[PDB]
Amino acid sequence: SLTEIEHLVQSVCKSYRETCQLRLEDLLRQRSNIFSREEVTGYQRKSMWEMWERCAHHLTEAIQYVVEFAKRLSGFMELCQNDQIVLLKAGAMEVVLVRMCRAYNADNRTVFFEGKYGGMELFRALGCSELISSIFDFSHSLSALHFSEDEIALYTALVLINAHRPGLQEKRKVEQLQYNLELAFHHHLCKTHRQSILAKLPPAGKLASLCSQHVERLQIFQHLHPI
Amino acid sequence: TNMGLEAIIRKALM
Ligand SMILES: CC(C)(C)Cc1cc(-c2onc([C@@H](CCC(=O)O)CC(=O)Nc3ccc(Cl)cc3Cl)c2C2CC2)no1
Repeated sequence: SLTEIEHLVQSVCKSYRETCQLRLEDLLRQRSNIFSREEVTGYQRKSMWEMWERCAHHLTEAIQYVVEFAKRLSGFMELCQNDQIVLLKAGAMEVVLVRMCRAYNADNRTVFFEGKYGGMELFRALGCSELISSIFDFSHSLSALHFSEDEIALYTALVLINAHRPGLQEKRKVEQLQYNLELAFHHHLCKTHRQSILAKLPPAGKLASLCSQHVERLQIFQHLHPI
Repeated sequence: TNMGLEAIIRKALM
């Protein structure tokens, strides 16, 4: 029985590694490669539109990698199209917020953005300081718990595979997939003596919702702005 | 729910 659970762990971690966007060692190595005060000023001089366009392009890209993640989770493609959409709609952005913590450097409070690391001030042109500060605090809180790759991979699978999502057709098919992931994650946390980390997670719902709202706002108003 | 994410997600499933 153990070997199957350990196989499902390795299956979820494989699915995650292939869809991670960047390798973690790449993000950690690039931490030294930091934006200059001049390169910061370049980003601060851009238009609100141009800076939101870039960030929405990266959010959109990130959501497409989570769909590739879900597609490789055993049982998810067996679900009906409606359920796949309902789960990804309700889960995708929170998996992005969680995946983002890997590209956050707690030492200097800087994030990987378009080839180098910089601080909150890199995003002044979004005129959303409170939102920026919150996504930074969130990434800081997950960074400080030292979530391994395995933990992120299993946790983000459980953010997606949730049978409580309003609008599901095959609830029982989703519960079977969720339960198997809970077994697997529970076995992993026991082995590693990390049972208690999910008590210490900051809440992500409100932040994900705002990030989704901003992405939609830019789709809706594209014709008021250049191509 | 969000239509904008629905659109992104529908595209990526095909
Ligand atoms: C403006 C917001 C609210 C930060 C939304 C946002 C995120 C992104 C945004 O840019 N690069 C990224 C990726 C790299 C994408 C690539 O080049 O392949 C790195 C990251 O995780 N940065 C990161 C990690 C933690 C924080 Cl707190 C901030 C950032 Cl920028 C993102 C995230 C959507 C995935 N763009 O806009």
